[PDB]
Amino acid sequence: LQRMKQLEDKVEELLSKNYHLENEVARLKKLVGER
Repeated sequence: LQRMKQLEDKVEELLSKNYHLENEVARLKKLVGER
């Protein structure tokens, strides 16, 4: 099915960025507390 080896690289690439995106929102929201 979906994500067998090919779509794995695509779907994984999501977390690699999306999971990293929440990290920015944190550093961002804190940057609005001391810039």
